[PDB]
Amino acid sequence: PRILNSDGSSNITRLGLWLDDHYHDLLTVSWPVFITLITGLYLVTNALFALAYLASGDVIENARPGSFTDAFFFSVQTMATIGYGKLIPIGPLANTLVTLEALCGMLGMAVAASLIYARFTRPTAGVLFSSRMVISDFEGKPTLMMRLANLRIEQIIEADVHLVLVRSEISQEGMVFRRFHDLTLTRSRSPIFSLSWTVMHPIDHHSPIYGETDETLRNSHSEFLVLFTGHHEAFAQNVHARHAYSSDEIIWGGHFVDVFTTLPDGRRALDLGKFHEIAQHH
Amino acid sequence: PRILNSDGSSNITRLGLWLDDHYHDLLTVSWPVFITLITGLYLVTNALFALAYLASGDVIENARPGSFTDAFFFSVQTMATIGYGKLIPIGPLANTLVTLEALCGMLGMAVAASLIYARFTRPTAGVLFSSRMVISDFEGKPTLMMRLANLRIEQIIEADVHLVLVRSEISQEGMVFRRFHDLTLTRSRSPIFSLSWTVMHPIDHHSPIYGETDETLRNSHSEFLVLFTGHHEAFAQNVHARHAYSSDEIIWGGHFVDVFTTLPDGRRALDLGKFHEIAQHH
Amino acid sequence: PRILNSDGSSNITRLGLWLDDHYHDLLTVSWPVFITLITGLYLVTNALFALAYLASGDVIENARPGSFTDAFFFSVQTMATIGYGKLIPIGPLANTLVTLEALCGMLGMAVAASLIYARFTRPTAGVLFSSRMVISDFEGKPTLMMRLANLRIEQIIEADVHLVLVRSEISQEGMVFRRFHDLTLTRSRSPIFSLSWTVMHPIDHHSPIYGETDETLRNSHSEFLVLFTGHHEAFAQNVHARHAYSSDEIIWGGHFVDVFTTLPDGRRALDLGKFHEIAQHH
Amino acid sequence: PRILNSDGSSNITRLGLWLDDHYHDLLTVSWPVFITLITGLYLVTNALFALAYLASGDVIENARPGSFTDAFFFSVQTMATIGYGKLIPIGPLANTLVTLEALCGMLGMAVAASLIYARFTRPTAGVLFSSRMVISDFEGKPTLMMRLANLRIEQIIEADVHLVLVRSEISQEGMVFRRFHDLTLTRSRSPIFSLSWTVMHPIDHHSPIYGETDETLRNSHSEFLVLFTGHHEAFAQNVHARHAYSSDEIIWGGHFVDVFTTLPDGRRALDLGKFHEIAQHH
Ligand SMILES: CCCCCCCC
Ligand SMILES: CCCCCCCC
Ligand SMILES: CCCCCCCC
Ligand SMILES: CCCCCCCC
Ligand SMILES: [K+]
Ligand SMILES: [K+]
Ligand SMILES: [K+]
Ligand SMILES: [K+]
Ligand SMILES: [K+]
Ligand SMILES: [K+]
Ligand SMILES: [K+]
Ligand SMILES: [K+]
Ligand SMILES: [K+]
Ligand SMILES: [K+]
Ligand SMILES: [K+]
Ligand SMILES: [K+]
Ligand SMILES: [K+]
Repeated sequence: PRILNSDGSSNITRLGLWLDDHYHDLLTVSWPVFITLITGLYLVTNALFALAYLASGDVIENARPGSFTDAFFFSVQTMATIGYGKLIPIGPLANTLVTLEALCGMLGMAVAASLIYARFTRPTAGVLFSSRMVISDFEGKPTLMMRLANLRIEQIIEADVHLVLVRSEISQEGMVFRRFHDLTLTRSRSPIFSLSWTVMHPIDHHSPIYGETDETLRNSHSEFLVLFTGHHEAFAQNVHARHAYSSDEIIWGGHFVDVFTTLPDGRRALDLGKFHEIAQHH
Repeated sequence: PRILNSDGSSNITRLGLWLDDHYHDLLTVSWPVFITLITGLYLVTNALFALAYLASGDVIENARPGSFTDAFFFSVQTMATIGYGKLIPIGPLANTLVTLEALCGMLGMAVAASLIYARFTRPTAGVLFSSRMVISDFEGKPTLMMRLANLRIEQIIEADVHLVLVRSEISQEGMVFRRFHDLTLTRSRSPIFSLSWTVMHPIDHHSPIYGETDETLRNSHSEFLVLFTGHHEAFAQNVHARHAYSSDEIIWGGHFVDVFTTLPDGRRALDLGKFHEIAQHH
Repeated sequence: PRILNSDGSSNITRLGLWLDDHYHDLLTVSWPVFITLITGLYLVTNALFALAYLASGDVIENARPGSFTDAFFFSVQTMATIGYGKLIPIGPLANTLVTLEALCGMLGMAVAASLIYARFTRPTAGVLFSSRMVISDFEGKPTLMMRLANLRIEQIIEADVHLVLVRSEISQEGMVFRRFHDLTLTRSRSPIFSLSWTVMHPIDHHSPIYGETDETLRNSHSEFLVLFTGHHEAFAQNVHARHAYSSDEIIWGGHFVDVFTTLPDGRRALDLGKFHEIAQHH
Repeated sequence: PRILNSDGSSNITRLGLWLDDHYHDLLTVSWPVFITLITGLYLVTNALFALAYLASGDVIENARPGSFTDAFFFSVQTMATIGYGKLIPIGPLANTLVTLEALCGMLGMAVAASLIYARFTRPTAGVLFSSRMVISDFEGKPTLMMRLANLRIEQIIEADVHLVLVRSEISQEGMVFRRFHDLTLTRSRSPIFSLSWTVMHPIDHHSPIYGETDETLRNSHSEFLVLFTGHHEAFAQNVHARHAYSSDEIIWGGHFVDVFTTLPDGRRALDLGKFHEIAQHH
């Protein structure tokens, strides 16, 4: 059983300990649930105002007296500011409620618009993670590697990547805890990430996986968490992406196949079909 | 008397030295005060325009001449853009004021909407601080600890924590000042904060609390300030949270009870009911 | 003649080398100029549409034929979406222009609103700089100092300060250039800036002002640039503030008077009236 | 053939591997294509509603029965909330569709406004890169240099620059890959970038171009990538700019001509006409 999902999530059941977190909930519900809630408020509030018009007499011209249907659509046409002409307020009481309803609709529209904007303008990084990792020799040291690819043409600037080892360990006192280890990389910052980025961790005497083998990583239930962050030119916003690997997904001795190929014309090309391809010696 | 409140605020009375800070004030007033101010401008400006229509003659059809009530609701129906039909401008003077009023309402609506958005889209971190701290041995050193918990399912990426010692000290010259000490942590950056995070400060010869005891921390009036910062996936915005501890809230020899429990099914679980539980030896 | 103004600006005349920078210009013009430009577009575009209605015949009911005045206010009432009733489109040509005008007004309103929001939501740090600096002994070293004060109750988190020396220097080749020197501080990051922050630069053998005197700083035309940055809780946005000092504004041997005073009640207080006070020995 | 364009882009053909990326596409299409798509939805949705009114009978007063033209403009006047008066809904079915259409238009307007804002508020850094680089002696070491200029009066705070060497290299195993080298600079952070900034890389034993010549940089196909980032006061947003140089654009022995000149009045001036001027010895 893996403690981190492939997408970077945690696979832990939350035991624990309708308006205490209203701003969060309105942003995280699905769009159908969101559109439903907005429609609800839109109707409930109109009904309320419709009842406020009947509670002061027949103050709506060309409206069947005491008819809720005719009063509702007058509220609709008032809150929306359509103002057809047939239905119109008469009497100082109705005109004051109209004044209030218009204010209430503007304030509610601004809140709904704020939430729509906040939900809609959530960019995705468009970054692809290698399905596996590898441990092969690079510059004379065994090196843990994975790689990233930009699925869009627009570039990502000040791109950062963080490679975390997650394994169970035993302290000097004998306490069995789960520790996170920041793994030093040859390059943790790519100022302009455009195409493909091979991320490397030299396994030297300082590495927390020095001397480890395929077996020891399983016994410690080792996992590898990857976080990517950058500023996407397409959106002019920051983006991020997360991924996680299990020890079973490290191909020892593997080499990532070059995704850069030379066309017959001499043009340098990027073939992402080889992105997950790994060469093994037998 | 504590100099920092539990929530991270300062407990200092500001001796010191209605429009000099209008943007700040409009964002910091309570919602009832905010809604009240907006309603005020909404009525005052309409009244002003209503008086601008009477100051040019009876230029409102179906409106009692010189009646402010009928002129006000015409301004309302004009600023809001309802445009029922009974009340309508007549004469080039009224139609020019209508043109101005519509412009004034759009500009005011945009400012009101900007403020609403700015006030509404203020996410909260949803982070829980341990009620106490502890000082127990970890990896062979006495270690100061507290811990954090994410009260939501959505993860927080690039989470940072900063642990500051605040105590009165005496310089070589004899000046008694209050100094802030950044306390080095085993982990100050958690790339993906999902569940629980135990923060640790090894008390070695470099620590500003090396050799200190429960008594010395009180005599120096020592306090501990904690700041948390991260990027919350739920909101796609940054969040932060602050907390402060007094020396009286350090449980020497204490150990935080594990909040990770193993269910009978083998599923890993998170029980936040034990989050504030601390084990003491007697 | 000083090369940096007290507010951090540069005092250099730009020799150099109406729509090439439209987004910048619309954000930087004064509000009167901005409101004027928006009003302009609002009238010009309405006039244009008014001429588009006459160029297709008398397609406006209750409108004097060929009258521009009556056609303009119909465009106003259409672009604003008031729709009184007297003036109404007749014929497929007018109704198509109405359809276009409504689209054009919505698109223009969205751009105007975007600019209003972008201009309006520009918070100010509310930070006060000490009028002078000082060089006195602290912890056994001559230390350059200034201090900052938060003029608001809301706190600023992850506050950074940067102290830059700016002076003319001569390279080994003999080139006379103006170099910026980052001055190391005892604390460059205050995780929670609430009240007052004394910023200190120990003048040791590593400092670029080691061995300098009041005279040498003038001969080199030394200046000191200060930048402050933080995340203001009042606005939930980042803020910054800049200041610059001349050598003539360093009080050698000076000590900033404590702004923290003890009231008779035992409450700790902050008296910003002493913020610019400096003690000198004679 | 150069692998990086002068503007920092990559010159690689993407081989690869209409709604899968809708938010990205709507932000990256040209304004004519964007305005066209918005106009499309604006008409298609109105047509749909127009057909929803005919599919329930002649429920539009003063509208030719079964006429799509008259029903379309009623939808327009309803979605836009103009509400002239001639065309008006009759029957509970039409008034319910009107209620729905108004809701649909508000929701669509909010999405369109969000996209407009997101597209419009994309500031440009206004930064100028030197057309060439140089390698001359500075402080006793051969130093690689280029420089930047602020084309606007407003200052940029916390300005960062990153200089990356890009060249083909051979690992100990014999693998021919393209490596990025972060080049250490005398100053990588300018807290307040106002005028001109000469960026310098001392070529010492640590530099990856130590011992290299004009010939060796070509044989390795060396290129130099520059990224600039800062917070622009004009916009209160972050900005960035990228540039790339080829080995053919390094002027060995060159010196950038001083852009700071002394006027006859003693005022310090900035002449950006000399910004690309470089002095060579013969
Ligand atoms: C002030 C509300 C008027 C129309 C909607 C705009 C809200 C963002
Ligand atoms: C330009 C104002 C029209 C309606 C309100 C939108 C302001 C955000
Ligand atoms: C889509 C424009 C309708 C009203 C103004 C809202 C623009 C932010
Ligand atoms: C809620 C929509 C009403 C008018 C347009 C405002 C959308 C930002
Ligand atoms: K409205
Ligand atoms: K209307
Ligand atoms: K009407
Ligand atoms: K909006
Ligand atoms: K907005
Ligand atoms: K409006
Ligand atoms: K808005
Ligand atoms: K409108
Ligand atoms: K807005
Ligand atoms: K509308
Ligand atoms: K309207
Ligand atoms: K409207
Ligand atoms: K908007």
